[PDB]
Amino acid sequence: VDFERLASIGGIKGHSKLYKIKGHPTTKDIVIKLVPNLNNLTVCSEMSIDGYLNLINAVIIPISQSLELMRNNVKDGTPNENIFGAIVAGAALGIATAAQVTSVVALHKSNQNAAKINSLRDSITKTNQAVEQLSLGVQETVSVLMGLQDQINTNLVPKINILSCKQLSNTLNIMLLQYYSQILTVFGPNLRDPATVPVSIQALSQLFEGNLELLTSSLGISSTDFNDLLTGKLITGSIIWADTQGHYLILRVNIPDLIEVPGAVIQEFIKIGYNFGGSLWMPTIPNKIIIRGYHLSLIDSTNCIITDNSYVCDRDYSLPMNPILRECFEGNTSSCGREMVLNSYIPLYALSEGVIYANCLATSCKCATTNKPIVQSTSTVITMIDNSKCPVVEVGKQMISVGSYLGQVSPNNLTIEIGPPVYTEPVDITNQLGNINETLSKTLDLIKQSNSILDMITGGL
Amino acid sequence: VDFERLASIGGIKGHSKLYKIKGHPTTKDIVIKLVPNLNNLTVCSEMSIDGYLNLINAVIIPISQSLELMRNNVKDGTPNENIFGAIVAGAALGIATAAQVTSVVALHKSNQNAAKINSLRDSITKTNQAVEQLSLGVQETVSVLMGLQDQINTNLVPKINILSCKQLSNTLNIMLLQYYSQILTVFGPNLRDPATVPVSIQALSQLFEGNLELLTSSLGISSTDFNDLLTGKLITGSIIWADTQGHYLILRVNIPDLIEVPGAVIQEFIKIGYNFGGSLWMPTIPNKIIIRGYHLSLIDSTNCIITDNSYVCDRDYSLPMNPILRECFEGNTSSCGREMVLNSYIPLYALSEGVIYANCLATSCKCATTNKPIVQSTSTVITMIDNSKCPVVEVGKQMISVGSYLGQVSPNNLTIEIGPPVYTEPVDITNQLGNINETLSKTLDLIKQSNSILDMITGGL
Amino acid sequence: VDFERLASIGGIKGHSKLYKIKGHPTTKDIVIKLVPNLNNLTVCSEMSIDGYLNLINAVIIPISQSLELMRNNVKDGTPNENIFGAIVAGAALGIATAAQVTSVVALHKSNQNAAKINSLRDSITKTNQAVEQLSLGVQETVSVLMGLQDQINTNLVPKINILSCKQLSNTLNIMLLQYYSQILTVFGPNLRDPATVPVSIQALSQLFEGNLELLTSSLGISSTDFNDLLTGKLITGSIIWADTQGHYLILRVNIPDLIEVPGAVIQEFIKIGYNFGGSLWMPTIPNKIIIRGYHLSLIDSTNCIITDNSYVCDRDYSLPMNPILRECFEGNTSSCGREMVLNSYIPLYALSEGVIYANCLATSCKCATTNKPIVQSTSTVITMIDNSKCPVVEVGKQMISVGSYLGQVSPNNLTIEIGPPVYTEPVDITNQLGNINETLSKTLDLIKQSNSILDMITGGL
Ligand SMILES: *[C@@H]1O[C@H](CO[C@@H]2O[C@@H](C)[C@@H](O)[C@@H](O)[C@@H]2O)[C@@H](O[C@@H]2O[C@H](CO)[C@@H](O[C@@H]3O[C@H](CO)[C@@H](O)[C@H](O)[C@@H]3O)[C@H](O)[C@H]2NC(C)=O)[C@H](O)[C@H]1NC(C)=O
Ligand SMILES: *[C@@H]1O[C@H](CO[C@@H]2O[C@@H](C)[C@@H](O)[C@@H](O)[C@@H]2O)[C@@H](O[C@@H]2O[C@H](CO)[C@@H](O[C@@H]3O[C@H](CO)[C@@H](O)[C@H](O)[C@@H]3O)[C@H](O)[C@H]2NC(C)=O)[C@H](O)[C@H]1NC(C)=O
Ligand SMILES: *[C@@H]1O[C@H](CO[C@@H]2O[C@@H](C)[C@@H](O)[C@@H](O)[C@@H]2O)[C@@H](O[C@@H]2O[C@H](CO)[C@@H](O[C@@H]3O[C@H](CO)[C@@H](O)[C@H](O)[C@@H]3O)[C@H](O)[C@H]2NC(C)=O)[C@H](O)[C@H]1NC(C)=O
Ligand SMILES: *[C@@H]1O[C@H](CO)[C@@H](O[C@@H]2O[C@H](CO)[C@@H](O[C@@H]3O[C@H](CO)[C@@H](O)[C@H](O)[C@@H]3O)[C@H](O)[C@H]2NC(C)=O)[C@H](O)[C@H]1NC(C)=O
Ligand SMILES: *[C@@H]1O[C@H](CO)[C@@H](O[C@@H]2O[C@H](CO)[C@@H](O[C@@H]3O[C@H](CO)[C@@H](O)[C@H](O)[C@@H]3O)[C@H](O)[C@H]2NC(C)=O)[C@H](O)[C@H]1NC(C)=O
Ligand SMILES: *[C@@H]1O[C@H](CO)[C@@H](O[C@@H]2O[C@H](CO)[C@@H](O[C@@H]3O[C@H](CO)[C@@H](O)[C@H](O)[C@@H]3O)[C@H](O)[C@H]2NC(C)=O)[C@H](O)[C@H]1NC(C)=O
Ligand SMILES: *[C@@H]1O[C@H](CO)[C@@H](O)[C@H](O)[C@H]1NC(C)=O
Ligand SMILES: *[C@@H]1O[C@H](CO)[C@@H](O)[C@H](O)[C@H]1NC(C)=O
Ligand SMILES: *[C@@H]1O[C@H](CO)[C@@H](O)[C@H](O)[C@H]1NC(C)=O
Ligand SMILES: *[C@@H]1O[C@H](CO)[C@@H](O)[C@H](O)[C@H]1NC(C)=O
Ligand SMILES: *[C@@H]1O[C@H](CO)[C@@H](O)[C@H](O)[C@H]1NC(C)=O
Ligand SMILES: *[C@@H]1O[C@H](CO)[C@@H](O)[C@H](O)[C@H]1NC(C)=O
Ligand SMILES: *[C@@H]1O[C@H](CO)[C@@H](O)[C@H](O)[C@H]1NC(C)=O
Ligand SMILES: *[C@@H]1O[C@H](CO)[C@@H](O)[C@H](O)[C@H]1NC(C)=O
Ligand SMILES: *[C@@H]1O[C@H](CO)[C@@H](O)[C@H](O)[C@H]1NC(C)=O
Repeated sequence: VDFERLASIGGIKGHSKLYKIKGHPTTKDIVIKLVPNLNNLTVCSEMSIDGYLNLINAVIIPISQSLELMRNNVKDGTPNENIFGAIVAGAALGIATAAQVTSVVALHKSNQNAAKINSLRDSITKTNQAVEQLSLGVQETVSVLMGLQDQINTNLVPKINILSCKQLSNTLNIMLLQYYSQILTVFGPNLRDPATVPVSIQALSQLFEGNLELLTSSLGISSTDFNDLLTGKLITGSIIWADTQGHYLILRVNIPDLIEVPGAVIQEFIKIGYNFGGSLWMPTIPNKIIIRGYHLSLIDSTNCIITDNSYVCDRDYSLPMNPILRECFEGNTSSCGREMVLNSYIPLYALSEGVIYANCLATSCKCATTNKPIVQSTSTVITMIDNSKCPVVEVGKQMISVGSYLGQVSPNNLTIEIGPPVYTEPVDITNQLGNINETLSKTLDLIKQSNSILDMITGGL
Repeated sequence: VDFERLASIGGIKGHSKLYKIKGHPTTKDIVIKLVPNLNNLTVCSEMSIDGYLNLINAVIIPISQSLELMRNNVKDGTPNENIFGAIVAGAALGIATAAQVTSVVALHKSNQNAAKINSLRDSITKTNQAVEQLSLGVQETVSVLMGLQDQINTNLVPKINILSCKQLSNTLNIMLLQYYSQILTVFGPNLRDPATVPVSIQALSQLFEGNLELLTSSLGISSTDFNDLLTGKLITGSIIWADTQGHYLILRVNIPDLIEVPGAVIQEFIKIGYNFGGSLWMPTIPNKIIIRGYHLSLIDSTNCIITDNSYVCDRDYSLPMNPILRECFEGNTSSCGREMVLNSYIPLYALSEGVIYANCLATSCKCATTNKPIVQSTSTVITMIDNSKCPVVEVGKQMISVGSYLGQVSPNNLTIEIGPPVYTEPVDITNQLGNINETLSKTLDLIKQSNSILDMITGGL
Repeated sequence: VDFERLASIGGIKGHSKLYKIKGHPTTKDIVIKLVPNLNNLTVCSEMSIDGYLNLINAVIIPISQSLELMRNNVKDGTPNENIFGAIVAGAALGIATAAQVTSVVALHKSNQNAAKINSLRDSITKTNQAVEQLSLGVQETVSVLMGLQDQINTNLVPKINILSCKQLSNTLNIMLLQYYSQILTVFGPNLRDPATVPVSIQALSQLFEGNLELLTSSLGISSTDFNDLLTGKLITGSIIWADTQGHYLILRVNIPDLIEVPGAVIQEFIKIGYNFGGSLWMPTIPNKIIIRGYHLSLIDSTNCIITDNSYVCDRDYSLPMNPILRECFEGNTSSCGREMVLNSYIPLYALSEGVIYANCLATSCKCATTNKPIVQSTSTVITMIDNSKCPVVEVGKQMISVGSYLGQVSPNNLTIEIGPPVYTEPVDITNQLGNINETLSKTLDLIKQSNSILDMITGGL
């Protein structure tokens, strides 16, 4: 890539950032109960829980039936001389993708630990705090957690005899209907097929009044650096069990780990407007360029958070990049497109390494040390300003100071090649088909005329 | 549609789902009061409700003025000695669309029932619970409801003498300002024209701390099947009265009914990547195809929820399609495009009716029963695997079982007709059309060369 | 612009609205403390504030480091006869844009007032209410504000001895972790570079359970009309100080003011479907047209709120338009494109100035006073109906009265030039591009043949 030609065409090299991808995940199991455990309210609660049970039995049971029907269709057992491999039976899957088969194998792998967690059903249903721990084994533990258990241990419990019992029943019914509406939002796409559709940690934290840090601290991941603070909206978990007796869900989440792809640099660009032809134009180049061993591609930051030093993505998002745009980035300024603007929010100057790239035709350029104006050179459009011209520079309304030097060759003195204008809207490209087509039928008419005139020239002699 | 040629090019038939549209609605009236009724706080509340009244009088009154002005135009009694009905006076409406005139007719139809509800203004303003009923007639009733009437009957009421009166006044002012900010979000677009703009039930349920099931249960709709549980984010409603004395809004909502369009099947397609020309490509086909009497069209699922067995749309979204795409779907795989990728998240195998469609050039394919590798045939690109090859198949890492057979036609032996390499669907191709225009401009130069050929043609003398 | 021809092609003139821009901002200063002040809880709270302090020290300190670096970059000085200020070092700033330099100038301008506010740190840390005032000067005041200061002055405080102290500690820890999760959402992008990134007032009001009116009333903006009532999501603001001892942020916000751009009219358009060629078509025109002294442009209403009478934008959004679209709007109906639909939600009639523009080919048109059908004229496509034809018009199932007069010439007696069908598909444009491929390879072959003829027969004999 040549930055001098691309600076003369109107693109200024910005920051250089690294590239990191989530990869190599380990698994940790949590359990979520859905019916709140009340024991202080054994005096005045009536049978208000029965409506909530009839509301959630239409959600829990169709999850569990599809889960166990997905569980039957994988069977282990040795295929002859080969050792193992947990055969997924394709007779009873109908139509399935690769990720669905991977999820089926994940359930068949997690069956034993699901049974180990399910062996403590009486231990799970007896909790009476928000988040606590239970001893799973000699060194393993579960992290059972319920959002509403605090609210019927510090708000509704002290009004056990001050307030009337029917008011407690009505308030409990209102809060349970609101919470049932909260389950019916996060577990919405899961009801289609609750083995392949995962659960984001932000939507899962929406059950606890938007408390992501409680889930993160109870899970075990503890961020200590600046890059892992904004990261935390991408922990992904899936359902492995949907037990109906205690009305609870056993969930398995993946602890992320940020690996770095070797030798990849993300390059940002600043686009300014230049005055040509009596109009304001901008180059049509993408902002982000991924460079890895003199190989250029495109990425999209539609799901990736941008930190101060590196790009953190969920997964690789490398797209192929144009050979014409490859010539545009490398050497050919004529291959780079342009677009027309007239709006007022177009920047006209920028700073890079103590080097001012300024359009001095529209913005007044001066030097404070000598008090003389700076005029546009006719050979270039974007004006170099460095310390060789003047130290203190008036640009816009601003005193600025400069430094360093040009760098290899100056982009002010060489020739320029302005590319063609590029438009967008489909009526314009239908008219582009038009002025393709009249020119096309001129070329065909010239083919016919020229080929007749060949034989009156070559044939006649 | 022929699935065999489209599987040979790289598109696999997915599930088949039905199509159902909301339609034929009945109407039901609710009322929402805005001033919370306090009678327990007659000792220590001061006149803090007056600021809330002055805040909401700038909202209720300009709604009510336009609401009575839009019903002041339509008049009944068709001049026709025989024909009779409602007439909309177009000279006073100015500029209007069809739905605005339909809403004006709806208000003129609902004026009598709005007056019947307005006849119990003293009954509406005397409520002191969250949701209750009032006797509208001998068999009809209203469902008056207040969001904050629970919170100043179970939280602020018991601290009537423990806490200081100015602290209750400050807390009531903070709660009323927050609630006034909650009215100023949901009734935002309604302030422009409060007769033609409907209200979604999610935005209306945002007033009640996100409790949609409370409004669904108090309205009368009780879903009992799996399809209607996820439905309930599309119940619309419009304002019919904006009474300023009791500061309440009489609202009319439509109970939805899911009707089924006869003989329409929604079909999905799974796209896999095939290795051709030393590169990874996928065919460019839409995922969703509606089929109705051998007629193919296009739908967009941007506002339609997807259930497990059918598509539920708020309204018909049938878009036309190109005849080239019709030939691509029917017989002509040369009319189907292809696009180029190099990313890692491209699936290379899938399962359909026990038949494995796998690209064995990129993924290692083996058989467990015989332990021999499977090689790509040169006459095809996508490899078909059934029980005739081998029962247990090694794909990737997974053991899988297969079943059934080809059905009618086999993609394993058919000829290949991979079409043109179509370029980028977004605007970048126009930039290519830009240099195609530059190609045109060099053919114009060729025309200019034939402006110089026609010169030396005149040197034929 | 001629509305008769544009009504003949299928576009109906809608409402006329004004255009207003937010501009000329003055500055106000607020301070946001982060640690809630507790003094009633000196008996039973333990040291649970220490974990919250260790959580927020990772947020506060890098902001302060980046801010003091940005103050170090600017340097107050005067090279000769200068404006006695500014001066930013190019070497110390690296790579930057214009807005970042403007933000550096803003911090250097607001340093003195930041020190004046910072002189009352002991006054800032001693507050015990939600929002109160402190005397900054003889006529200036600050508006120190805390969101959770109400909730540990009316809810956790009265249960000081009824509830156990460990339950108070657990509830305080849960509330503080939830609030730390609330800081880690609004100041998310601000951690990257905390001097050039603004804070929206809606995201800032999300800390106080979505109470925008509390911030607006405590800030000083008191909107009293209908236009500025919905405005209030565009207040914005930036950070100027990040003090670590009291753990507070000093923020500077802009009080808005709406100015009017002179002589600009925003025009909407209603698009109806017309039946031509046995198909249903709509013209391809933009909805919004800005007209300013015969100068047409395009605007995008993606960030602008639409009131009843005028458009309010955060900033000017004038985009250029194609001259063929200018010919479409002025005189040429053949320059206006069209698109094909078959869906049912296409409006077929409208009303403008008491004049009915209706498509009577698809929808039945009758006159109620005379009881005769209305037939489509072959010369026109869209039927004009006024009081000269019949007063009461059956359209659809509706009575419509008409009036006023026609307006210059009718859109029914003029000729209609239907433009080209704008309908673009990637495979079709790739196929005609392959026609261009074979076309230039024909023209280059014939030009090589004609150049050989230019060589050895122009010098022949
Ligand atoms: C999930 O799997 C269990 C276990 O069945 C095993 O896996 C299946 C995929 C097949 O390969 C089976 O051959 C295999 O054993 C299924 O439970 C079984 O259900 C059937 C009915 O579908 C039961 O048969 C009944 O049993 C008693 C006999 O007294 C009577 O009530 C009836 O006459 C009837 O025969 C069967 O006992 C039961 N268990 C076993 C071990 O086979 C289960 O159906 C399956 N799928 C789902 C969707 O739940
Ligand atoms: C809504 O419609 C009502 C009904 O009147 C109808 O519309 C009018 C514009 C006329 O065309 C009528 O023929 C037609 O029935 C309007 O109510 C009218 O309001 C005006 C004031 O706006 C009243 O005039 C005043 O009323 C009292 C009468 O004691 C005195 O102060 C004055 O002497 C003065 O007349 C008028 O009485 C009243 N009723 C009628 C029958 O005209 C109303 O204006 C209209 N529009 C709106 C925006 O509400
Ligand atoms: C921000 O600015 C402060 C203030 O310093 C002033 O501005 C700088 C840009 C320079 O032009 C300074 O000359 C100018 O006074 C900087 O604080 C200064 O930091 C240095 C270290 O970088 C301190 O030096 C210390 O000196 C003694 C030596 O015995 C020891 O305590 C230490 O080992 C250390 O070397 C210096 O005292 C300090 N203060 C002043 C008034 O100069 C600061 O570094 C700068 N930048 C940042 C990123 O914070
Ligand atoms: C509401 O439910 C709670 C659940 O915690 C009951 O809490 C009770 O709290 C008391 C102290 O306030 C506990 O008594 C003491 O506990 C420890 C452990 O043995 C020890 O210091 C003493 O020996 C003494 O027993 C008590 O254990 C605990 N009870 C239970 C069942 O958890 C509270 O009583 C309930 N309220 C009502 C009205 O029942
Ligand atoms: C808050 O306001 C409400 C409503 O005005 C008041 O509710 C009242 O509650 C009392 C409870 O003692 C009810 O008393 C009734 O007494 C007899 C007992 O023989 C019997 O008829 C009932 O079972 C009932 O207990 C009273 O009817 C009820 N009032 C109404 C209008 O429903 C309440 O007093 C107020 N609270 C305060 C603190 O002022
Ligand atoms: C919890 O903190 C609050 C903070 O406000 C303490 O409030 C105290 O309120 C009482 C009245 O309830 C005040 O006493 C009286 O105030 C007025 C003067 O304004 C006057 O009537 C009397 O001369 C008398 O002073 C009191 O000033 C105020 N502050 C303090 C420090 O007591 C409340 O006491 C705290 N509770 C506990 C248990 O610490
Ligand atoms: C593009 O640049 C190369 C050198 O990098 C040069 O050889 C070639 O002629 C250029 N092509 C143009 C300007 O079309
Ligand atoms: C640019 O070219 C001019 C001559 O045209 C020369 O004086 C100047 O030094 C050049 N700048 C460089 C090589 O940086
Ligand atoms: C296409 O090329 C011609 C000839 O150089 C030029 O006049 C025209 O502006 C070009 N069009 C575009 C859209 O670049
Ligand atoms: C030129 O126009 C004709 C219709 O007159 C059309 O059939 C043909 O495809 C066009 N050729 C192009 C756009 O290259
Ligand atoms: C499309 O396929 C049919 C047979 O399925 C064939 O007759 C026809 O010629 C094909 N059309 C093309 C290749 O354009
Ligand atoms: C496909 O061709 C194979 C030979 O490669 C043959 O065995 C098989 O019967 C063919 N299937 C058809 C024509 O359906
Ligand atoms: C556009 O309209 C003008 C008159 O306003 C006319 O002279 C011109 O020929 C038209 N151009 C077309 C229809 O292409
Ligand atoms: C349209 O022309 C007809 C005659 O063809 C005439 O009757 C009618 O008044 C005209 N409309 C105008 C000039 O608005
Ligand atoms: C069309 O483009 C291809 C590459 O896309 C090129 O090799 C060829 O020369 C062009 N012409 C023809 C006739 O294929």
